[PDB]
Amino acid sequence: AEFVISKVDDLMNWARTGSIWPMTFGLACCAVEMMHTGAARYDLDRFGIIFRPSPRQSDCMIVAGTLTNKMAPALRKVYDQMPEPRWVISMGSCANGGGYYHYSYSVVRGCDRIVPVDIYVPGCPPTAEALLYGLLQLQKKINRRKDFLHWWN
Amino acid sequence: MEKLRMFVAQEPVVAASCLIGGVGLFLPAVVRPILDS
Amino acid sequence: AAAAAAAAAAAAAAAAAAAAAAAA
Amino acid sequence: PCAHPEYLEAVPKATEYRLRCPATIDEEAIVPSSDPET
Amino acid sequence: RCLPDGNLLQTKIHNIGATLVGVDKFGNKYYQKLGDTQYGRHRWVEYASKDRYNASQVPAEWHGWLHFITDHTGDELLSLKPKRYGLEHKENFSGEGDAYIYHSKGHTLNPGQKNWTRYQSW
Amino acid sequence: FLVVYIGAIAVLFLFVVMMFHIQSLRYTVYAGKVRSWTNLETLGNLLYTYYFVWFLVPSLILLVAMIGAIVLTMHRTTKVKRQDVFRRNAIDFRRTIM
Amino acid sequence: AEILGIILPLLLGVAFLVLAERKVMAFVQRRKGPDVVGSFGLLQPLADGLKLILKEPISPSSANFFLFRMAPVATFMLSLVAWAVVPFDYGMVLSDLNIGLLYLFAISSLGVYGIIIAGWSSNSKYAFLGALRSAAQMVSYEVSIGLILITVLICVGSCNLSEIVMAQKQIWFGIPLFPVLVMFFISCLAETNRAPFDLPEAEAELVAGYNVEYSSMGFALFFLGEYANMILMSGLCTLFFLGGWLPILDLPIFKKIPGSIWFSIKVLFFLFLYIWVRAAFPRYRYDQLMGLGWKVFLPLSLAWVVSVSGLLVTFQWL
Amino acid sequence: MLEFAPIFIYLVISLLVSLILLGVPFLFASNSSSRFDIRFYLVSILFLIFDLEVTFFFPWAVSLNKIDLFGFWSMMAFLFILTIGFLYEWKRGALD
Amino acid sequence: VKQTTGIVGLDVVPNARAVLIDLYSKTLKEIQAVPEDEGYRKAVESFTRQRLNVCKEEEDWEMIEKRLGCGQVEELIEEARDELTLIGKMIEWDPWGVPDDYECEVIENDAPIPKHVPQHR
Amino acid sequence: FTLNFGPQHPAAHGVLRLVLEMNGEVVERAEPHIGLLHRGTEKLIEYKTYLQALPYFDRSDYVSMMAQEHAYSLAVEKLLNCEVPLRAQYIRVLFCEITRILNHLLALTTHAMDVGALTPFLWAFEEREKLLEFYERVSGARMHASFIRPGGVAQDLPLGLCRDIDSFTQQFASRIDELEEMLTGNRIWKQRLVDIGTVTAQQAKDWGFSGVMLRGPGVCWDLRRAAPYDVYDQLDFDVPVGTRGDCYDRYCIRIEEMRQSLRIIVQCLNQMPSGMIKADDRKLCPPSRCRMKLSMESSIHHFELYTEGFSVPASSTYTAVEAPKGEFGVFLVSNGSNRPYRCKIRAPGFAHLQGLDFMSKHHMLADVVTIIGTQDIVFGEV
Amino acid sequence: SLVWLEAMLPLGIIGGMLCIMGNSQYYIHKAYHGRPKHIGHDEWDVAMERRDKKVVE
Amino acid sequence: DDEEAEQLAKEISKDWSTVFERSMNTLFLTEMVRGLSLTLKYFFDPKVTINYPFEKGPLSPRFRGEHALRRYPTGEERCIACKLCEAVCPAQAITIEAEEREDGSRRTTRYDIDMTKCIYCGFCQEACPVDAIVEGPNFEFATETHEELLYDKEKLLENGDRWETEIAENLRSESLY
Ligand code: SF4
Ligand code: SF4
Ligand code: SF4
Repeated sequence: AEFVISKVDDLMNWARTGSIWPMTFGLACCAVEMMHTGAARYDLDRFGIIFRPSPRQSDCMIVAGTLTNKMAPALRKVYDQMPEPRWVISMGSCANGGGYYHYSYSVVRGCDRIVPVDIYVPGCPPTAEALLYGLLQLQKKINRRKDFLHWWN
Repeated sequence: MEKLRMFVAQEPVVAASCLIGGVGLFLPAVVRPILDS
Repeated sequence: AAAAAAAAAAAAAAAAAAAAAAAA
Repeated sequence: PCAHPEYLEAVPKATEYRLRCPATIDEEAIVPSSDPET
Repeated sequence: RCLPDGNLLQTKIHNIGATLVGVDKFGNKYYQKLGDTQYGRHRWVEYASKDRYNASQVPAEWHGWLHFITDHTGDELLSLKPKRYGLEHKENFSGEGDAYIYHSKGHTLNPGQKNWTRYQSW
Repeated sequence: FLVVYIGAIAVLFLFVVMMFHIQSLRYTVYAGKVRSWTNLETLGNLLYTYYFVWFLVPSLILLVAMIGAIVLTMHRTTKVKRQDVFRRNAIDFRRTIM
Repeated sequence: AEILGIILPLLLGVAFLVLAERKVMAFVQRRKGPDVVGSFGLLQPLADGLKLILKEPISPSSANFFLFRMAPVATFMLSLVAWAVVPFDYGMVLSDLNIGLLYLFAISSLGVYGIIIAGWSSNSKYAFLGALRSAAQMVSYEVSIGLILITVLICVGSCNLSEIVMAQKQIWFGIPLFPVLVMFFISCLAETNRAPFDLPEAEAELVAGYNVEYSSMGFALFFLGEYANMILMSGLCTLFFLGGWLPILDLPIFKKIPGSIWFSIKVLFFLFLYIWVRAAFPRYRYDQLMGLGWKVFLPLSLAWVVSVSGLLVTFQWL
Repeated sequence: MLEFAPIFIYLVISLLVSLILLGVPFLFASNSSSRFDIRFYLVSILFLIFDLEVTFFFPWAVSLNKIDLFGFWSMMAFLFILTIGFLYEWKRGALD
Repeated sequence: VKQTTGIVGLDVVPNARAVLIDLYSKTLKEIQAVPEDEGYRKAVESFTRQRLNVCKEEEDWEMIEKRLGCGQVEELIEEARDELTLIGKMIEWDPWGVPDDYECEVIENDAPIPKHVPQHR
Repeated sequence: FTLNFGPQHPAAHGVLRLVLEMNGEVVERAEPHIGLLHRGTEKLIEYKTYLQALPYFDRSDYVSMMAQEHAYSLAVEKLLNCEVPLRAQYIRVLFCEITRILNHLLALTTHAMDVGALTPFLWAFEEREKLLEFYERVSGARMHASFIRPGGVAQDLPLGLCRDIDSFTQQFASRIDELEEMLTGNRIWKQRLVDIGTVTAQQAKDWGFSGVMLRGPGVCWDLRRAAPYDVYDQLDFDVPVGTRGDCYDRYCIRIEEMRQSLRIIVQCLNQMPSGMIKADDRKLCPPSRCRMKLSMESSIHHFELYTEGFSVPASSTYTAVEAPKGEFGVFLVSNGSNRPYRCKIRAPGFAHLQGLDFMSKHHMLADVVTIIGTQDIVFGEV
Repeated sequence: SLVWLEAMLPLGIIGGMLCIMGNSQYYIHKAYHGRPKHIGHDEWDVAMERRDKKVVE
Repeated sequence: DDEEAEQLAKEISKDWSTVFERSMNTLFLTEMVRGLSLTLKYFFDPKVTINYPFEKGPLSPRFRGEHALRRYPTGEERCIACKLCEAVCPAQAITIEAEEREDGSRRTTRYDIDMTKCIYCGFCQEACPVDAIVEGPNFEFATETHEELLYDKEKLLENGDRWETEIAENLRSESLY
C-alpha cells in the first residue's frame, strides 16, 4: 500500500538526518561558538554533522556572524553550488536577522535576504547547545520531508 | 673530527645512511674473509 | 626559484623573559 | 616516559567541581555597594 | 530499549549506576549519576518519548536542575511555580504545522490579523 | 613493462601532452621441473654474476640519464644560474658612463 | 565469481573505515565520534552513503561520460585488484602469483595514471596542478617503498606474498628490520595521501583538488578508493614486516590460532596507527615532504638494502 | 602464469562492480528532491631512473644465495653508481 | 664580545665605539647648517656632544652603555644614524624660524586621570 | 599569477579573502581584502550611549571578548576620572587574563589546526569550554559577556567562582604542557613554523604590530609592563619575548604567555580584596537593584544611567590595553553628550594583517595559512 | 576503563570484513575444488595434477 | 650572518655522545613518539562529551537566553510601560507602545522584542525597574521561520509564566548581586 512509501520516506529522511554535513559559513564569533559546537563537549561529529570546508558537497550551510553587504554575493555564490537537497541554518542574531547591526549600512538585515533559511538558531551568541538544538531542529525539518510521497503526488 | 660531527648533526639521515650502509658494505668486505674458519 | 627558503635551523630554545623578573 | 612527572595527575576530568550549583543560595552574598564612610 | 538507531543508547548506557531523581508530568525521567566521574555528565533526562524527542521538552521546573544552574529537583520547585498564572510547557512546536507554530498579529496566518494603521479610516 | 612503461614513460608522455600541448604428443620431461625457477631467479642467476658488465653498463646509462635530465631540465632553477646575478663595483661606471 | 567475496567485504570495510577513522580520531580528541546514527554510529557509514546517493547533482553533465566518469572507476578498480595477491591466511590468497610483489608495484604504477587522469579531466588549473603534485608525491615515495620491499625481499626467497608471510615463521621482519617498518609505514602514509603527509589533502585543497564534477559518486569513490588503498597499504605493512597471518607461535590453550583473524588483528593495528598518526602530527607542506622522500627515505632505504644484503651475505643467512 | 586468470577475471568483475557503484547514484534522486613546473619533469625522470634501478634490484633480491658474494658485489657496484648519480642530484639540488 | 642584541634585525656591531664616534662627529659637523637659535640645534648639539664624549672616554661597548644609559650601542647607532638622516632632511624644507603671525593655541587642559586606566609607566 | 586564496577552513578564519599574486608556489605578494566583516561598528557607536556602546567591544574580537570591554571601560574612565575599587580591578584583570588564556587557547590551536594538528584544537576547546563556564557564570553569556562596564564591573562574582577558577588553574599547567608536548617538540611543527614569517624588529615597529608579534622580534614591549593599567603594577609576571621572530617564536610566546596569564590568574585569585564591585559614583555606575527600588535618589540615577547615560565630559583619549591579539586601543573622542563621538577602535589585526604582505613574501603558498595563524587574525577587529 | 571499545567496534567490523575477504575466497575455492588452494604451486604440481587426473582414468 | 649563525648553532652540538643523542632523537623519531604516547593516553581516557538532547551543558542563573516578560504573583503583568528597556536596548529590539488601560494603571499595548534584532546582553533585565523583562534560561527556541522569531507584543513574552518557576528561582538567587 502506501506503507512502503511511508517507510522509504522514513529511510531517505533517516539518511539525510543522520549525515548532514554543513558548509559552515563561520563569519565572526558565532563561528567560535560553532567551533565549540564542533568541539569536544557538544560533538557535532556525533550527530553525523561533518563541517565541510567546501560548498560542493554539503547538505547544510550554518551561516553565522554578521553577513556584511560585501560578503552577501559570496554567500549567495556559495549557496548556489550546494546539491539540491540543501538547507541553511542562520546562527546568531546578526546572521538570522538584522541583529546588533540591523541598522548598520554595511550589514544585510539577516541572511534571509540572500539565502532561503530553514532554521534560525536564536540568541546573538547562541549557547553551543542552542546551535546544537537548532541542528536538532533541522533534523526535524528533514524528518518532515517525505519526498517520495510527493514524487508520487 | 669537528667537521665530521658538524655533518652528523646537521644531516643525521645521510650520515646515518652512510653508516647503516657501511655496516653492509663493511661486513662482506672484511667480516666475510675473516669467516674463513 | 631563488626565493629565500625557510631554513629550519635556528638557535636552541631558551625561554627569554624580560629583565623585570625579581626587582623590575 | 611522557609529560607525567606526578604533575599531570592534575587531570582535566574534575568529577567534583561546581559542587554547589550556582543558583543554590547556601550563603547569601552581600556585595557591598558603597564604602561605609559614604 | 529496542533503539539501536539513536544516541538514546548512550543515555541507556548511562542509568546503569545512576539514581532516578524525580519524574516530571510529561514522563521525562530525570537521572543523576554523581560521585563516579565525568562532571557535566552527572545529570540528564530520559525524554519518555523515545522517538520524536527534542530539547525544550524539559519543563521549567526541571530545566534548572538539569542544566546545573540550581540544585533543586523539579519536585522541589513545583511548590514555587505560581498557581494563578502558571502555564504548562509547549515543547517548542516550531514548524509542526500552523496554529501550533507561533505567529505575530499581522502574519495573515494568525486568526485575527490586526491592522496597524494608527489612523482610523472613515 | 607495466611499471617502467605505463607508470613512468607514458607518464612522461602524458605530461608532454597535458602541458606543452601540440596543437596429445608432448613428452613432458619431469626432470628440470623438480625445482621450477621463477623468471626473476633465472634472470638473477645471470645478470649479476655472469653477464654482470652488461649490467654495470646499464648502470652507467642510468647514471648518464640522471646527469642528462639534470643538465638539460634544471632550467636555470638552481646553481646552474641561481648562483647570483653577479656584479663588480670597480669596473662599474656608476653614472660615469651610461 | 569469488571476486564478490573480496570486493563486497572490502566495500563494507572501507565504508566502516570512514567511521573507524572518525571515531578513533575523535576518541583521541576526547570526544565520541559518530554515535547517534547507529547503536554506536555503526549505521553512520550507511547514512553517509545513502545521503550521497540521494543528493541531486549540481549539473547533470552526462555528456562527458567517457573521460572522467570512468577514471574514478579506474582508481577504485586498481585499489581493489591489488587485493587479489594479498593473502589473508595459508591458501587464502585469491591468486598466488609467483611474482606477486612486483604485481603490487605495477598496480601502484597504474594508480599514478588513475590520479593523473582524474586530475587532468578536472579543467581547473589549481586542481590539476594539485593532482599532479599528489601524483609526484605518490610516485616519489614509491622508489622508497620499492627499496623497502627489496629489503624484505632479500630476507625472503621470492616475491610470492604467501612466501613472504611464510618466511616469517621464525621471526617477523618487524623485529629485526623495525627501522624498515617505520620507513614502510611512513612511506605508505606518504604513498597514499592520508598522513601527516597530506598537503594536497589539506582539508580544503583536497575537495577542490580531485575533480570539478562531483555528483557525489565521484566524492564517495575517491574516498572509498583512498580508504581501500589505505586498507591495502596497511595489509602490506602486515604481510611483509608483521607476520602476515602468523601468531606469536606460543601455541596457547585458550587460542585455537585462526589465521585470517591474526591478519585482521594486525591490519587493524596498522589502520589504528594510520588514524592515531593522523590525529597527533602536523602536515608536512609538500615542500618538505618531497624533500623527505628523496633526501630521507631513499638514502635510509638504499642503506637498508645494502645492510640487510650484507649482513645476510657474510653470514650465509640467505 | 596459471594463477593469472583469477586476476584476469578480477579486472572485469571489478569493472562491473564500479559500473554498478556508478549507476546507483544516477538512478535515484528523481525530479523531486603557472607556465611550467619543470621540477615535475625532474621528479618524474628521477622516479623513472630509480624504478629502473629497483627493477634491477628485484632479480638480485630474489636470487642472492645463488650469486654468493660476487653477485652481491656487482650489485653493490651498480648501487655505488646509483649513489653517485643520486649524490650528483642531491648536491645539484633536484630534490626540492 | 657581545653575543647578540635581543632585538631581531639589530645585528650586533663589533666596532660599536668606532662607528659611534664617526656618526657623532658627522652629526656635530652636519648640525651646523641649521640656525643656532633653534631648539632642535641646541638639543642635537647637547646630546650628541654628551654621547660622543662618553664614547671617547670609555672603551668597551658595555661601559658606553653603563655610563651613557640609553639601551644598547646598536640601538644607539640606529638613533645616531636616524638623527643624521633627520639633519640632512631638515636642511631641506627648512622649517626653522617662527613666521610673522604664528597663532599657536596651547589648549593645555589638565583633567585628573584615574590611573587604573593605562597612561604609561 | 594571481590566486584568490580564500578561507581554507571556514569557521576558523571566517572571511579571509586574500588575493595572492604568486610565483609558482612562492608567494610574491599577498593582498588581503577587508570589509567582508566590516560591520558599521565605528559608526553605530556614535549613535548609542556609552553603556549601549560596550556590547560592541565583546563583538570586536570574538575570541578574546572581555579584553576589549576592558579597553573601552578604561577609555570611559580615562575621561570620567571614575576611580574603580580594588576588587573591580582585580576581577577585571582576572577576566582580562582569563581572556588572554581563552584567546591563546584558540589562536594557538586554531593555528595548529590550520597547520594540520587536529587534536590540540579539541583539547584547547575543552579548556575554553571550561573557561566559558566562568564567563557564563559571572555575567551570563558564554562568549559576549558585557561584564566589564565603565565604572568597575557589571556585578560581583558568584559565591563559588574563585574556588572553581582555582580548581581550574591547578589543572591548567598540564593542559598547556600537553598543547606543548604535542606541538613544541614535533619536527613537523618546527619545520612548519621555524623561519616562517620572520619579522625583524624594525618591521614589527614600522607596521605597528604591538602584540605577540612585537615580542617575537625581541622588542620588549608589553603594555602591562609599559603602561600598567590595573593591579598589573602589583601582579608579578614575566613577559616572554622572542629572539628570532619566526612563527615558532610567536607560538612559543603564546604558549608561555598562556602560563604567565596563569600566574596572573592565580595571583588575582589569591589576593582579591572584599570591596565594592562598582565605583561608588552612582552617576557613573547604576545602583544595585536593591538600592534603586528602596532609595528615590538611586532610582533617579538608575533611570538616567540606563536611558540618558554618563555624558562623560568633552575630551579625546587613546586608551590602549594589551589585548591578546595585541595593543587593542580605542581612541574615544567624546563630545560632552551622553553618546560617544567617533569611538575609533584601533584593533590589532588591522595592523597585523597589513604585515601579511611582507611576512609571507617568498614563503610557499601553504605558509600563507601559517602566517594568518600566528597573526591571530580575527576579522571582527578588521 | 573500557571506553575505547566503542571506537574499537568499527575496527572490529572492519576486521570482521577482512576475515570474510580471506575465508570467503577460501571456502568458495574449497568448494569448486575439493581441496584447499596450493600456494607454492609450481609447474611440477600442474604436471602432477595433469598426470593425476589422467591416472584416476 | 645566517651562514655564521648556522655554523655556530651547529658547532654548539658538536661533541660525540651529543651528536649521537641528537641523531637518535631525529632518526628514531623520538619527539614524535612522545606525541603518539600522549595521544594514546587521551584515546583511552574518559571522553569530555555530552550526548546533548538528554543532558545539557552547565549554565548559571545569570545566563541570558529567551527573553520573558515576568508577571506579579497575582497576575497583573509586571511590565509598567516606562520604556527603559526600549531605551537601554543596544539593538533597539524592543518596541513598546503604552495605553492607560480601563483599570487606570499604565500597561504596554505593544511589547514586541525582535529576537533576531536582539543581542541577548541582559541590559533589558538590568534596566527594567520592577524586573518585568528577564531572560529565561531557555536558549532553545530555534524557529523554522523568521516571523515567529520576532516575539509578539506581550503574548509570547507572556509565555514566561511557564518559565517563572525557573525565572523566579534564578532571580531569588541572583538578587543578592
Ligand atoms: S549575532 Fe551576536 S554572536 Fe552572532 S556574530 Fe553577530 S554579534 Fe556575534
Ligand atoms: S538583551 Fe535586552 S536590551 Fe539587549 S538587545 Fe536584547 S532585548 Fe535589547
Ligand atoms: S520591561 Fe521593564 S523597562 Fe520595559 S517597559 Fe516594562 S518595566 Fe519598563
